[PDB]
Amino acid sequence: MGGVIKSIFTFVLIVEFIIGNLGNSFIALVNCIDWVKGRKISSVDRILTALAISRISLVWLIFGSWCVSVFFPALFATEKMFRMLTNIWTVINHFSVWLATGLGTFYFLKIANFSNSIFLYLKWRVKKVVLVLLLVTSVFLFLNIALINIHINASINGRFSSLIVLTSTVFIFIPFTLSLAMFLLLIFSMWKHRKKMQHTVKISGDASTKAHRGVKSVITFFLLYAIFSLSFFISVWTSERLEENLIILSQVMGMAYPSCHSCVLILGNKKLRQASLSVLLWLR
Amino acid sequence: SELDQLRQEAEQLKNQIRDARKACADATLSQITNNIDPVGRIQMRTRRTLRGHLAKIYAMHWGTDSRLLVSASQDGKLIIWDSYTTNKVHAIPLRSSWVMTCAYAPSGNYVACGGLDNICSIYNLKTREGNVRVSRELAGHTGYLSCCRFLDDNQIVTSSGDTTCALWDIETGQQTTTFTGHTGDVMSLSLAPDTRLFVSGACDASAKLWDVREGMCRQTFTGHESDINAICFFPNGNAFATGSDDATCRLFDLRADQELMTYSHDNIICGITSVSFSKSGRLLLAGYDDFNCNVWDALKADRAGVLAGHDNRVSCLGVTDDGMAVATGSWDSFLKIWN
Amino acid sequence: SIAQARKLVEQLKMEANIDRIKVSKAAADLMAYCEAHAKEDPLLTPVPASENPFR
Amino acid sequence: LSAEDKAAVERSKMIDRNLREDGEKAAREVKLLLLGAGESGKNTIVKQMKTGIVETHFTFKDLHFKMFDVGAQRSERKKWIHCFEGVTAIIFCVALSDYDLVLEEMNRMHESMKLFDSICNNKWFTDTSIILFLNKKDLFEEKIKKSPLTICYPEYAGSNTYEEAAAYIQCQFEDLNKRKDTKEIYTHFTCSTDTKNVQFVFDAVTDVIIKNNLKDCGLF
Ligand SMILES: CC(C)CCC[C@@H](C)[C@H]1CC[C@H]2[C@@H]3CC=C4C[C@@H](O)CC[C@]4(C)[C@H]3CC[C@]12C
Ligand SMILES: Cc1cc(C(F)(F)F)nc(Nc2ccccc2-c2nnn[nH]2)n1
Repeated sequence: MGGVIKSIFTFVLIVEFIIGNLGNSFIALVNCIDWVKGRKISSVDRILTALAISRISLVWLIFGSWCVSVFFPALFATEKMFRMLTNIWTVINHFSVWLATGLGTFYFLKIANFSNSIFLYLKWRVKKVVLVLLLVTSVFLFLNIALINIHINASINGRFSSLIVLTSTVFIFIPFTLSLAMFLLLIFSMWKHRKKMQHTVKISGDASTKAHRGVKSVITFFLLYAIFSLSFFISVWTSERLEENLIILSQVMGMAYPSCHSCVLILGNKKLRQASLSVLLWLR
Repeated sequence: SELDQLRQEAEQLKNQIRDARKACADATLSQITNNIDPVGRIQMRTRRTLRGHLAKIYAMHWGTDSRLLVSASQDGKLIIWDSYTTNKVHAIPLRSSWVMTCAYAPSGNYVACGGLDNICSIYNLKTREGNVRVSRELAGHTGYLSCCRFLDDNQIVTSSGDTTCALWDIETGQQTTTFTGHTGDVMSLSLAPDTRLFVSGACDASAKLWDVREGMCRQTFTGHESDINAICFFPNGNAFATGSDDATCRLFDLRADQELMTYSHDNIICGITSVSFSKSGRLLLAGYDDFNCNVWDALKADRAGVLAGHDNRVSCLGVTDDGMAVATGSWDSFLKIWN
Repeated sequence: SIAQARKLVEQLKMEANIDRIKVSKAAADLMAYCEAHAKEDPLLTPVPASENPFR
Repeated sequence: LSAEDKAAVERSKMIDRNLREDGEKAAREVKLLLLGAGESGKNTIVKQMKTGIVETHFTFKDLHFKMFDVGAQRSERKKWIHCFEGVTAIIFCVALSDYDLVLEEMNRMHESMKLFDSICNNKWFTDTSIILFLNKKDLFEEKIKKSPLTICYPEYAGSNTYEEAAAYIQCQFEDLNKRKDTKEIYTHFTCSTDTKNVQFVFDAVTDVIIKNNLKDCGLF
């Protein structure tokens, strides 16, 4: 039972390593080709290639951790490698997820339309706001590193993964909840605008270019939020309840976001979709 | 009856001038310069890139000191640059943001601009206050100003889209001479080096040699098949080059009164926005809207180089008085100095 | 229409009485100017970096 | 660098700062190009919303509007229509009270349709939305009772009421949008005794601004 489950999870980890490496490499490579072949780069493209680089680093960290654990368990048992892997993972993961929330704040401040004065003050200073969001949220990183190191010291003075995983998962929930709140507020703004443009202005005489192209991105984004909050709840409940196969499952769950969210980001950027179509054209 | 007789007389005079220009056509410029040494390849490189404009550049003009250049853009700005150090001397805010031409006075004391407001505004750079203020607003044109060129501190020649070139007196504010012989919109101007006569390329596929003092057209040059957007004298003053929308550049001789050479390629299917000659007259630099500039051998009609490096349509370019540098402006809000 | 036609006839008559030269003389004069001023042309013959104002 | 060279560098830095501030202020402004025919009627629109070209500035609900009128430019418009390539929208005003009138080689409505087909399908206005005003609906209502719409469009074959004729006219202008994938046409029915047009322009330009922000974010 345990052996076939571990084999299935190993196959899952190999598949998601392949998908994540291919997707994030595709994002970074497309932006790099567009940069070297004399073309303009938007700010969204810079944030996207920052996410791609960070997610390549994170998926390589977890795959290298799995390679070290499988090939050299004696090396894996040491406290030095464990503490080094834990701290490097938490730094890279904090940077990656807060860059994703920064991209979400960029979208929300650029697109959404509200009458509040504070919202407009943030709305006309988007670059300053995302830079401040990256710099201020380092207090979360310092407190996370502190609490994980306290847990490591307590474990080696009493390896306590049942609290390490819980602390890390709590520290991923805050940017996820901020991104979900910004997404819901953007959807509410678009719905209010649609209700306004459906009763004063007779919609359009064309009715072609509108949110009818963005509903595909909204649908493929809300699907990812649903199927990832489900896996949030499943992983937290299973890690809390009784599991003793925690390492491979947690190594699988840590690679889920940087592998699937890049594929979601491909389906939803016009440049990335055009590059994917050109790749599928010249491959044939 | 009388109209038909006058039309027949006009056709007779047109056939007479065509036969007269055929009789003085013994050889061709391509045949005569077929035994001269061709220049190999002009490899110019971007030295300074001038940043600061936020909309598309429509015009630049060099100074007579070959260091100061003024640029015009749709952001309502007229920036005077120091080309050696790449820094801004002045930033003049225009009353109308729809500028289509800019000029630099030979003394350096004034700059001009104009466009869709039909006003040639002249700015005083050397004032006792530290600002650049408006000296005059010359308003007599019906259509948009396309080009302006300074004769001296008191005279300026403006080309407009109301089928009219005008010569102004800045102190009085009135126009002294009106040049009215064209049929379409006049798009380009070029003053001769002796500053006594000028050519104007219009939208009737014609270029006309005007006399400043006399006020009458002397020659008409009809070779193009589309709108002439650019015109520039040879340094000798006895020839000029025209850049049109039929993807061809042509060299016209004043004394022979016809076309000597066509600068065309089959790979170019887009118009010419700006033309400029070298100091020696050997290189003709033409700015195209295929995003780059082409260097032509003016005596052999062969491309010698490409000034690629602009991400949009190269709208304006000019060679300095000493011939050291070529500055190209384009719609991507950048000015690049080549050498 | 009569005045415009008369002006066109007068302009075409004034443009006909022009002392014309051959294409050979014009080509020779342009070639002579380009050969005479060839040394003082930085774009044709590139100057060294010591005397180049844009280095 | 000398002392004067350093001070010139500082002066250039101040000039660059002022240029950046002016550009950030100007990017939040709404630019509108107002187009129409001679007898279509645009002076009543400018009066309700407030040689060479005329710039009209007005502020409505924390938006600065810049309206440009190029109707006085009696030159070849192919040589300056690229100056308005970056513009938020084009306001095309069409009187629908002159289907029965004539300029005789074309009708007034046919001339307006030809101008609309030239502007909408221009190479510089592929992604520039058009706000269409149908002016003089009172004269159109008082004129459709006597003179039928068969005079202008001979292939009408419909009820000669106000609403069906107005809908047919709106459809005939909106069927000239050959792009129909990257631009939108907003249609309003106006009259002289009505002050609501600035609200329609505000709603349409908010929609255009949302679409432009989505395009800049890369979601289109
Ligand atoms: C949000 C939830 C569902 C997923 C978050 C992923 C976290 C909990 C996972 C992803 C990678 C994991 C690490 C991978 C490798 C090791 C080495 C081993 O000694 C166990 C602990 C440690 C250090 C893991 C701790 C938990 C970990 C950090
Ligand atoms: C692919 C796509 C499309 C769309 C759109 F349909 F609205 F255009 N929106 C998003 N995202 C967000 C929107 C608001 C706030 C946060 C995010 C966010 N969360 N994570 N990353 N961005 N994404």
